[PDB]
Amino acid sequence: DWFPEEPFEAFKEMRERKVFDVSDMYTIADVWGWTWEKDFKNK
Amino acid sequence: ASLETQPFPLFQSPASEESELESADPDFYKIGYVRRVRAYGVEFKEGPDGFGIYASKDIEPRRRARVIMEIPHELMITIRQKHPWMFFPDIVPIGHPIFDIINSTDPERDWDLRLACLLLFSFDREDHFWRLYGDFLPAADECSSLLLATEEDLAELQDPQLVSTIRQQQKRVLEFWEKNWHSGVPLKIKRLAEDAERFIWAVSIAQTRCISMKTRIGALVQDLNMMIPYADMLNHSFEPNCFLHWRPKDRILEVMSNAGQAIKKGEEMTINYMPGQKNNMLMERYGFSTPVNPWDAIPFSGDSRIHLNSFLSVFNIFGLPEEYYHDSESFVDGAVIAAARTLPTWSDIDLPPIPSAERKAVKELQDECRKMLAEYPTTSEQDQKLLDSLSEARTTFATAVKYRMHRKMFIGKIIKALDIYQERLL
Amino acid sequence: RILGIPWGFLIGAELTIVQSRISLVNKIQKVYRSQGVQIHNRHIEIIVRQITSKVLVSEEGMSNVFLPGELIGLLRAERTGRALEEAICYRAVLLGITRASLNTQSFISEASFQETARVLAKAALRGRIDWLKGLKENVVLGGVIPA
Amino acid sequence: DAGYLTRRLVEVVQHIVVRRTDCGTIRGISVSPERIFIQTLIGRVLADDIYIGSRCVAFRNQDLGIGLVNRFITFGTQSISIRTPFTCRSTSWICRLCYGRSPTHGDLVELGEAVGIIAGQSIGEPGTQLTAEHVRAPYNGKIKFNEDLVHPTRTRHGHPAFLCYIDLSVIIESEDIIHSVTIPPKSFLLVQNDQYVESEQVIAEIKERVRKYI
Amino acid sequence: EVAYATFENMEYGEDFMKPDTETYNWVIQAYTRADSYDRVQDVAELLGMMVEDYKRVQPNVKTHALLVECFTKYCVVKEAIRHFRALKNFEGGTKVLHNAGNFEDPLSLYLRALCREGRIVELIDALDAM
Amino acid sequence: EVWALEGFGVAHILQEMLTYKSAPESFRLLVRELRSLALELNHFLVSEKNFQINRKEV
Amino acid sequence: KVMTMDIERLLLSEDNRFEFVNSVAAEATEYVEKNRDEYGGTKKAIFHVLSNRVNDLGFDRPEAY
Amino acid sequence: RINEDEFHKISLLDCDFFIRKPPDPDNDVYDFREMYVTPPDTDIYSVPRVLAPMPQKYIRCAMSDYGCYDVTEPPIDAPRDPLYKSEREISKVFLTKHYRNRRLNDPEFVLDFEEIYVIDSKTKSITRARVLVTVPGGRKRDRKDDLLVIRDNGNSFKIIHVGERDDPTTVIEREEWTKTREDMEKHLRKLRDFSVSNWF
Amino acid sequence: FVIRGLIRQHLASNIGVAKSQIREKKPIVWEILQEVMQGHPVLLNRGIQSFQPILVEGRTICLHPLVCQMAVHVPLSLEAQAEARLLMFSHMNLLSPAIGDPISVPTQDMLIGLYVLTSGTRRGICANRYNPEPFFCNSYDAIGAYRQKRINLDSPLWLRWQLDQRVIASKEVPIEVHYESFGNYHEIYAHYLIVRSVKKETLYIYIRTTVGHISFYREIEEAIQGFSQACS
Amino acid sequence: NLVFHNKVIDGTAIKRLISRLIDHFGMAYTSHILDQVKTLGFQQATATSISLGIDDLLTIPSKGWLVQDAEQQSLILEKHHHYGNVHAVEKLRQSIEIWYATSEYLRQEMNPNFRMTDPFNPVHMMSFSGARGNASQVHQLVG
Ligand SMILES: C[S@@+](CC[C@H](N)C(=O)[O-])C[C@H]1O[C@@H](n2cnc3c(N)ncnc32)[C@H](O)[C@@H]1O
Ligand SMILES: [Zn+2]
Repeated sequence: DWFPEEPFEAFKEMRERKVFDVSDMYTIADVWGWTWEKDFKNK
Repeated sequence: ASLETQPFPLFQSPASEESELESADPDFYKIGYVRRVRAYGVEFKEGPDGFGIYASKDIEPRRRARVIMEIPHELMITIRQKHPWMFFPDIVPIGHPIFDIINSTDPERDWDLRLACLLLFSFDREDHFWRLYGDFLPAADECSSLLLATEEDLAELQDPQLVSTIRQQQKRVLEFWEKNWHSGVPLKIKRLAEDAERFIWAVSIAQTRCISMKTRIGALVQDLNMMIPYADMLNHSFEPNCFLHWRPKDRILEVMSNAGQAIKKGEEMTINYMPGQKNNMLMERYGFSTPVNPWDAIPFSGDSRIHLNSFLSVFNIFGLPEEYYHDSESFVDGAVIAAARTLPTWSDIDLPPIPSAERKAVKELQDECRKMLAEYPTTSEQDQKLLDSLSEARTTFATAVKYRMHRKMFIGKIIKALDIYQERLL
Repeated sequence: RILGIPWGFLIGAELTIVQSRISLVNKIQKVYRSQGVQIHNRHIEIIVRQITSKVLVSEEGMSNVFLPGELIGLLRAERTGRALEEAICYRAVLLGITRASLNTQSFISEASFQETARVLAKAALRGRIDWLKGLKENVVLGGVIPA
Repeated sequence: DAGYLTRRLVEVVQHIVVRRTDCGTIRGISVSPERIFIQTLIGRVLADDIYIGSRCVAFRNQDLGIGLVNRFITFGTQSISIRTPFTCRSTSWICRLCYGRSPTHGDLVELGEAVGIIAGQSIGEPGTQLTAEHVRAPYNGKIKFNEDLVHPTRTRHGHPAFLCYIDLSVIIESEDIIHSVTIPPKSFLLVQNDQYVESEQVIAEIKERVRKYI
Repeated sequence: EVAYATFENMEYGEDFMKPDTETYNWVIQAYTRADSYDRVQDVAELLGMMVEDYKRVQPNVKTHALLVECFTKYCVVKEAIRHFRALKNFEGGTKVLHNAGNFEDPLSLYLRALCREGRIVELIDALDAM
Repeated sequence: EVWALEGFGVAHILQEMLTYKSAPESFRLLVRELRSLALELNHFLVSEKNFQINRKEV
Repeated sequence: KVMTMDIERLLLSEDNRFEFVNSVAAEATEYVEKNRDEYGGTKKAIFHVLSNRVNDLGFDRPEAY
Repeated sequence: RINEDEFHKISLLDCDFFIRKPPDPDNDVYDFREMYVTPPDTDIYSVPRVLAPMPQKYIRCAMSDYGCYDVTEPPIDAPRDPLYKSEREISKVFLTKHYRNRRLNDPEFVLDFEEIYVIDSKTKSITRARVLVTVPGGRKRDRKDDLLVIRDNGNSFKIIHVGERDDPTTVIEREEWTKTREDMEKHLRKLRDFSVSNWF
Repeated sequence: FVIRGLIRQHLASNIGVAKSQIREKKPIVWEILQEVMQGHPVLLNRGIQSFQPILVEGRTICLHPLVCQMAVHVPLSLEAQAEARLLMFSHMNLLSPAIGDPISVPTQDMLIGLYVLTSGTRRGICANRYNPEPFFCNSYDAIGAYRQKRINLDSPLWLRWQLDQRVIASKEVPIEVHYESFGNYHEIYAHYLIVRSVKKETLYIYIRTTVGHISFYREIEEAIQGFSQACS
Repeated sequence: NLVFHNKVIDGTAIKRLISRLIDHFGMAYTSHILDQVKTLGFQQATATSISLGIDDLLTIPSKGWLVQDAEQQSLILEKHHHYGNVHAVEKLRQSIEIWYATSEYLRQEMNPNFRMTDPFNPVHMMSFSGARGNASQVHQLVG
């Protein structure tokens, strides 16, 4: 058994094996509601 | 003896018509003993009020609680209390129509219908222990649960709110049977309850025998509603000498005699089915009442009030309101504890009771109780007469009479309590 | 490149570490199984959990929170990657057995294993606290074993 | 070698003790498709429920008994998700659910059990123990086959032989009946169209680089 | 360590004893006021755990104040500015971060950090928040 | 044998076998020799009640 | 002979083997503190604790069987 | 579809047969026309494969099962699951006519082994047994002394005199001998000398 | 502990007198040593496991074959003695933890003894020279006939298996059945016989077995009964 | 409780039995059951005997023919090696492989030979039950 060499297929395996999924991809600006930080970081 | 069919409880004891605790048929214990049930120091006895557990030996007090019975999980029936339905004896095959029927129950309103479905299926599943045990369950004519009553009984119940709740229960059960035992169901469902009477019986048994506990099944801590074929023969008491307990390593339900309590040969081993429920709740679910019910209530509306603490001390009642108990230190019983929980009462940090105004309040509340008794067409002892002699032992009717009688007897004990309280306040 | 600095390190560690765990559990247990000396995977998986426990902070991960070359647990790296913007970067490392010991926080479990003088020298310069837990570091002190 | 391995493994895992009941992990290792599929499941606990259609068949933190695994492989429920030690939220201790059934009891592993050092021993001590088919004539008789169907070759032993890449039927005209043998493709038939053959005689056969000195 | 032992008792206990926001505040306070060692990695771990608890735990005034205290007592100003920019939204947040002027003075330490690191466009915002 | 005894969790037997059957005096030797290498192996225990840092007899 | 079945029964009773054995050690040391009869000959405090506990389970075993 | 209130539920391993029955106090009589077969509880019906002429008249039969036992010997979970299970697996059933349709209590009650109907679970089928009679007397012989032997997975039927009945011991011995003789020949045949050897 | 015992019996007034009596090795010293050893476990160390010692004749330590220069250790404290007795006994550790594999399984002579015990009958060609057995009403009658040399360990016999549940089988259909005209029939199998009738019921199973197989089953059933005798 | 076996106790079969006993009863019963089965085994071993004799060992009868076969081929190849038809590596590989082939066959035909033609042979029972002597060691005595 191996995860695919291609990163995108490896992400598809990450979903299918539920080792990592988008619901775990969260950070404070998305969690404590710091909606203002969008306006600061990228400028 | 791991076979045979049709063992039965000898009906010599339910022959009270002409006018008491013979041993249950030895096969009743044997079918358990062959299946790792153990009874320690107790005997099944068969009165006209059905089975009971009675101590067959004097049991000395012990430092920990002492085991009196062991029932193995394999003989039980279980439903999960919460929505994701699972069966831990797992009788029901995957994809059996029973799972579709049981899912069509309300998660919390219809747990009795679910248990009734399991009970019936366990009478259909050959060489399940309840295939043999079902003969010892009370038949539809001898079960006390008012789900088997009719208006002929509920007119004698004289408790319109409880009559309405019983009627709603019966309606719910019969509507469920009509919905889920229609002619389109498979034979392997239609044969479970080919008539309404079989289902209402099964529901009445499920209600009157449902224990519920938090348990551990291996790793899984979970809430179960369950039937235990020898702990359900314990009779109710609000002063129980035993309690149920769970061992998860070997999946045993123990029945444990209380720590530090001695018990006597012929003493009934009892448990506290549901702690803190009024007699009308015991009639609603289990189908019985008891006059010493220490949580019963009375619809007083008087501004007359009695000094609660003095009412306690005159009867040597002790503990907090959730805790009230009586000691050796003799008419004081659960009905007087109910009185202390129920009478219109006042309390103050240290202030003494007015010896006159408390007698005035006694007189006023006694005349209130007398008019409450006067709201019934008959006294208590007329129902005592209607129970010491009775036409046909119609179990639902006799249960309704026992209910009414208990309530009147109670209010009578209230009168006597206020009298003795005034006299003993000196 | 594909997931950028906030997530590419974290999920790259995750994918590396899970792939490594699968590979080590296979390659190790395949020996025992092919030799017929059967063993339950739950015994191998504790060792493989230790081998894959850490990640290292790379040079581009230089921060006032973590210095480059520092070894931190995967949970620590994930949680700080979620929490902080302080240029966090790390890569998974397969810490061999003889390097999982000598990187086990109870310094007595390191010193009494190997490289004793080097362990003691570093830990004394670091003033390190062995908050006594685990067994090897407790039997030296003649304790009741925190187990 | 075994003694060194045991010492190192125990020294690595001297600290893994079952300190907690439940670390509260919300994830599991997925398992899916056979004896290995059994052994990898038995005595684990599930990280998530399993349902067969609407029929709930297993629930979160339930133990996997053999009957449940049998149901899973019967009904094809892939994605069986189990709380392996990789699923745990601590690297410095383990919680009993993520370890599962005790090494020596039917119930969960026990709080305080040194499952680390138990694992280290249970892997180190077994280290002390680690360390073509020939088709033969089942009968006396006369070999018969069409030797034009098969390629000539020189055997590894210098013997001439036939090398075949077909299903070849070889007759053995025995003293009682015409017995027969099937020879697979990619095999060296050592015998020939009319050879007398004796019972148990080999009839067919189905790195380092080293100097040899003459 | 004696506070984190209780926190580790709670976070891996039954649901009725799981940490709340105050539990995180008290353990972050324990780390940020430790006498003798570097605790930044521990505070960042605890913050990450608090974010992992997002379904149950949300921060309060004291949480952000303690985090600005941490990320200014240690020179972590790029994260301090962010936690102060969150603290701004709570009335009296700067009173809490002034902490009555004891345990040094996290607000003063923050203003000094912004001064010497030249983050004046953040410093004027801290002054407006005060 | 230490590994086996601690595998059984039978740790009071392990304590007996490693201490009073022969801090323990051999840990006193250990700390004294490190203290002779000019390293202070300092043993503290923290009062759960009072947080007092009691220095062990070493 | 039989006493180990009682041990197993009590091991089956208690929810943690190590906690059970801790409680037995505690009971024995408090016994040998609350009573100062020598009680060290043919019968032993451990067996006494096991006997009393199995008697609480209701089983007819004498002190140290 | 069809109700079972007047059908014999002949439960085999792989299916239940439903055989219509007339009312009789002993439930002893079979229609042998209204034949149905049903998966073990599926409550679905079809006409089974009748492979032989069958009596279009109500007649009374004994019934018996040619089932094997099987030791299910399941895996056992922690709550003292039983370390054995053994269950009857009715691979086949025999229905044996009563002579003159005599009732079980009649003094001259005899099984009419001439008329055996065989129900097969796996071919879902009915057959009439082609029994062979070894007894001197044809149809007018004394049927009290007849003994039926059934053999070859219930494919072979032989009526033999009661006295002849081989003992169970010599039956098992003869089956073991006829097995081990072929196994021993199959082993010895690999030797060179087998062509020039005697059974001895 | 011997000194403490001599104090307990008041047979020595001081520890020096106790040591002097121990030096004198009089029978009293061995009686008190038997009192001390009663109920005191000891550890044996090769590999480290604990046992109840019993005072034995000779000079070399005697060990059970399935538990088998062993070293010996005494647990001194009461807590240690409790932990030894309740955790460190072979009773507590019958499984090897690596997969949960039983350690103490019968091995060496016993296993091959059991093999011969369970080899039982010679079959077929090994038993009769040409192509073409007592009944015992219970197993104690069969064992009695064996003891009285009426039958040999290897020889086939029929036992009435009146516990007619739990019949073992190989998924094999009846090798033969005999039906009597009166509706009794006998089913004959390679291992057992069943007599049953269309009227009445099953009378009995008869299992074709050996004194060896009977003894193998009986001695396990009687070991379960002998253990559970204390359940009374 | 337990099923009547009426079948021979293989080592795998008794491993199954003991494991199932531990799982059913726990340690309490099984530690006595197994300790009594010890005594049963000793009793029956003592009443029997597992003695080994010079003709209790049992060389597979066709070994001589097989050896003659492998001998004749080797002689012919050695002859043809002298003739320069076969080079030293082929001769070496024959000398290894034909005798390895024969040794393996001799082992694969040792157990069937015992079980069919001398079931109660000492070293047969020893190896097939697994008491002492692996099948390789018995073969190195016998074959
Ligand atoms: C748990 S069920 C026990 C079944 C009952 N022993 C029988 O004979 O079926 C409780 C039933 O016992 C009776 N019962 C319960 N509590 C009682 C009490 N305190 N006094 C008298 N009978 C009682 C009622 O008939 C009730 O339906
Ligand atoms: Zn965990």
